[PDB]
Amino acid sequence: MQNDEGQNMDLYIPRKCSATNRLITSKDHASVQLNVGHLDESGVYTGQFTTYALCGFIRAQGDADSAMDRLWQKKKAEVGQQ
Amino acid sequence: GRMHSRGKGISASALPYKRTPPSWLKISAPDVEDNICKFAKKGLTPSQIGVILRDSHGIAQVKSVTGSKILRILKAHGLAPEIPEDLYHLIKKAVAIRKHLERNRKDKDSKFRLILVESRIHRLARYYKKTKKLPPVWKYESTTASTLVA
Amino acid sequence: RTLSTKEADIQMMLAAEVHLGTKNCDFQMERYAFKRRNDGIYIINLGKTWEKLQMAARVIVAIENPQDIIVQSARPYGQRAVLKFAQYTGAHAIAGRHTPGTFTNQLQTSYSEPRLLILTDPRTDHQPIKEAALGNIPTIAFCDTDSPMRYVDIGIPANNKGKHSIGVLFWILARMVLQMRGAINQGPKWDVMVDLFFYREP
Amino acid sequence: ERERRMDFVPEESAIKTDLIEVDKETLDMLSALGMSDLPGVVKQ
Amino acid sequence: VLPNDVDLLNPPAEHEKKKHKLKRLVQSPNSFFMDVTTVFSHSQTVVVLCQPTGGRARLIEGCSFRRK
Amino acid sequence: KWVPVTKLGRLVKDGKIRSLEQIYLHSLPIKEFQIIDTLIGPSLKDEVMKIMPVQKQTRAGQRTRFKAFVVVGDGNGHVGLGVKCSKEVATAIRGGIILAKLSVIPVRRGYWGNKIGKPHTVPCKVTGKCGSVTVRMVPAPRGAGIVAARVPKKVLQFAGIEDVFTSSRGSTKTLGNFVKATFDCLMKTYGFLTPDFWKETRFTKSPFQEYFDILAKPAN
Amino acid sequence: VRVSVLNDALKSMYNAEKAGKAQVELRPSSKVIIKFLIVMQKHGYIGDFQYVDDHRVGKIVVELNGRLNKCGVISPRFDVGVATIEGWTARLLPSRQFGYIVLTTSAGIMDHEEARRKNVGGKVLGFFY
Amino acid sequence: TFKRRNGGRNKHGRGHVKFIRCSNCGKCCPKDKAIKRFLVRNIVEQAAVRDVQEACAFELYTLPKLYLKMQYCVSCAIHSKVVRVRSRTDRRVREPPQ
RNA sequence: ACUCCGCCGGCACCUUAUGAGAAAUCAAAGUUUUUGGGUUCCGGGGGGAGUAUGGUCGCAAGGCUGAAACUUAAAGGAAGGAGCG
Ligand SMILES: [K+]
Ligand SMILES: [K+]
Ligand SMILES: [K+]
Ligand SMILES: [K+]
Ligand SMILES: [Mg+2]
Ligand SMILES: [Mg+2]
Ligand SMILES: [Mg+2]
Ligand SMILES: [Mg+2]
Ligand SMILES: [Mg+2]
Ligand SMILES: [Mg+2]
Ligand SMILES: [Mg+2]
Ligand SMILES: [Mg+2]
Ligand SMILES: [Mg+2]
Ligand SMILES: [Zn+2]
Repeated sequence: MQNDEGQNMDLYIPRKCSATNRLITSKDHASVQLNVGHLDESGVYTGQFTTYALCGFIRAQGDADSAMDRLWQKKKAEVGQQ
Repeated sequence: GRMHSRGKGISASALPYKRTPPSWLKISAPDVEDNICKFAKKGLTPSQIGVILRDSHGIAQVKSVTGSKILRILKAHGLAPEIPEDLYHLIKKAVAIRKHLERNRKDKDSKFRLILVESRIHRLARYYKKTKKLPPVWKYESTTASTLVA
Repeated sequence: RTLSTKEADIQMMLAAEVHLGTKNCDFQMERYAFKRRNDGIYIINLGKTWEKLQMAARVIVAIENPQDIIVQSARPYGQRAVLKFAQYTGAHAIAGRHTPGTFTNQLQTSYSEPRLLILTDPRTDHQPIKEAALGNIPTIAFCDTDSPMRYVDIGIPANNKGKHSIGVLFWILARMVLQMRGAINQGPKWDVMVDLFFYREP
Repeated sequence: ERERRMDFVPEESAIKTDLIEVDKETLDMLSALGMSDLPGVVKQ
Repeated sequence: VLPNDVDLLNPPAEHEKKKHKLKRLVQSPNSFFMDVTTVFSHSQTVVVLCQPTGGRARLIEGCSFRRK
Repeated sequence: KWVPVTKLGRLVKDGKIRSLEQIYLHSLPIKEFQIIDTLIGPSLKDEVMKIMPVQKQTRAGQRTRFKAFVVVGDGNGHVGLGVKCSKEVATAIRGGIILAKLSVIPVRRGYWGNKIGKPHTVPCKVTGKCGSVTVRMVPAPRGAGIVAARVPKKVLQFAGIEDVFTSSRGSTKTLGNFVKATFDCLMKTYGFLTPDFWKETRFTKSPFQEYFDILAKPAN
Repeated sequence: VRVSVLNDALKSMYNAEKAGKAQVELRPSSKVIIKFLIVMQKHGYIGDFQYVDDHRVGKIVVELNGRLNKCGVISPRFDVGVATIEGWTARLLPSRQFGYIVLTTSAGIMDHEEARRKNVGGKVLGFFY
Repeated sequence: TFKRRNGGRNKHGRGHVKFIRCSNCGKCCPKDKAIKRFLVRNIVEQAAVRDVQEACAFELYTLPKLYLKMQYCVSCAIHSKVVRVRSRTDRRVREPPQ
């Protein structure tokens, strides 16, 4: 990754699945990146969102729905959303 | 699974996490050991002594009340049988099969099971000799086995 | 007394039998089922159904261009709701049969590259769900108790069979999307009538 | 022919908010949500 | 329940209830004692207060038993 | 000329996207070979690996088709493999070159020991399988060279690998599975989660979300 | 019969990790398993694990964090002097930059990098990376 | 190449099954492999019910039925068209036809 | 006796791949070049050949054990979407 001097030696840093922590390769066309919008006191989209990336492995297993539900039940409690 | 079959059963007792006696159990350790000696003198074995205590006296585990297993209590009073209970029952079964087999020469199923029972006797007898629970020269003899048991 | 936005929707969903599930429950849908009655029918937890509707709406409003959203239904009962859902939310409705190669064959006229995909039943819309997994297309789907969850990112636990259930679900979802845009006033009411989403037999 | 469906809207909605018939299991499902005081919900 | 929708250390008290006595996080017997003179729920002996069976001993309708 | 039919084709045609790594980051399919010619076009270099005739029995005789294996790569971490069957040798080669470009992958490179100079070998032990053929790649010290047969060696050179140890098991004489198995382990170089990838992911907007307005407007 | 409780523990974790589970139960427990986990925990390959007392052998629930590629035993437990550690790493580990071989030495259970620092040999238990 | 998961018969958890004799040719065949059909039809064919019913000597009488259980070997079942060769996909369908 | 929920054990079946495989196919034939839970038997191109010989068992039929000379370039296995092809 980093040379002995410090320069980066990677073409890019692949994303990691938000549920399984697996790397998402360039040909994983079953992987999806999702955005959940943030609301205000009134309940109107404010232009802010939280991003979630899922690998094809977990989506093929059918566990994406439950994984997304748990990841959102925790994140919303941290950013004030509810 | 089973030693001498393909059975894979798991049924067994499940001891509770509480090793102490219940608050409703009032009998003391000296009283329990008095009954254990009383039953042993009547011919009962350690297995069927604990069953009576559980079913008729509310003593789930003797070790919880007395701190020692039933066989250890009997040995301390010189009431432990010369041949261990489990080995005794295997010999009794082998005697029964042989007695049945003498009148039924064509019962090849029994002849097969007799081999399994006697091989089970020799594996257990070997263990008891190593732990010195049997006389060093003790040996199982089909001819004289029926005199030992029963 | 006044009913909150959630109690009103749940009251509306009860009247449409949105909570009545199938006699079989998929193992990945058990988390949404509440209880099974002696009849053998599963009862969907409408409290969680409303929460997933909100989560789905948050994903929809985050799409800058609504034309990138595609909502479709294979069964006739939902062919009317999807058309009305796309009318008010600005999405692109595809009622009827899905043409294979729509999301993969770049040379056919019907080729599309949606950013989001909405479906009425994973079991009947298996083709677009299967084909969306070749183009990094996330999918939202209304899932019954016996629905397969393969390649479904957000599954809304509801009864996607009855004509009233399908119409109400899209009516509520369309309202939530608009309310989150500020286009309409908050609350459980909407000037549009729900009956415009129900199936109109010949 | 859009009027055949669009303009066709009866004076009374097919979804009656009042007099909602529910089962014993459904009532217990609403109790868990704290919504056992809904007006329409009534046992069969 | 899915593996990730459950906590192995704090399972619901109803789930452990229906699990096999040996497969619970901590083994626990399903038997118990009761008054009527204590009697084991799965007694193998004839007390006629209880009749041994393949499982719990069949109690008599007449007398009333209190679990302890 | 080129009239893009995909969103990526338009952005690359417009110039918003200027690197393949921006596409790889979001795992987007590339369906137009003109995209590859616009980003790493001048640095690419194709090479026909083999021409393989295949035959189908028919009532009149045997229909012979030609199967061309083509490998492309800039020698700096990008390699592609394409196979096409066609009735003419020239037609198969031209289509195989197109397929090779469409499958170009990023190849991660690492250091055997000390991180001195540019990366020269694979970062970890990686294996690829196709049919019965398994190709293994072990990191090698600088100057060791590519210790591999001709088919893997050609692919590794186009990927920019300088020094690696290789071993094979199975029917390597099946060139199709040999080259594909080699290409299979090269794409796994970015799948293995090393400790240096443990840092939490910082997501960025996809090209379709960043340039929605440009994509919303029809192109004429 | 159960021959190597360590193999069952590491095999269970490896299968659970590949399936993307967050937790996994190991039964039976042993002080060798606990010390093997601690080596993995110190290098940030597992999260928090908890030992449950059941009055028989105990059980362990291990929290997984998705960083563990593979973990396995080496059976039989060959002797490894300090001079032969280099050969074992060249065989079992992905590269010369990450991955640990766990040894049981007279100084305790430790990874091969710590064994070189203390210049102590022993026997191979397993590996992980 | 293994053609069927059941090996062409219906035997699980047992060693030996006694054979039956084909109703057509008498070939020995294991009972679990033989094609069995239970035929129930009127003892009088439909082409003669009217004549026999007109000649009945009783005001009321139900014509009995003919119960016959037929057990065929594989060769006779195929030759007699009791069963037909099916495609690889259709071989797995075990439900009786319409 | 029947109905509903569940636990342990058994003969199986159905769907599916995140797995494996040359594939057929397999919920084990999976957890294998990211190769190591324990243990027994057993194979090393096709023939000659389960033959000759020696030994051993059997009343016999034969069983068990079991070669070489020589010969040969095959014998053999599976057979835009989908398949390693
Ligand atoms: K038992
Ligand atoms: K048959
Ligand atoms: K069962
Ligand atoms: K074609
Ligand atoms: Mg067992
Ligand atoms: Mg044995
Ligand atoms: Mg054949
Ligand atoms: Mg059986
Ligand atoms: Mg047989
Ligand atoms: Mg199957
Ligand atoms: Mg091996
Ligand atoms: Mg040979
Ligand atoms: Mg094609
Ligand atoms: Zn016949």
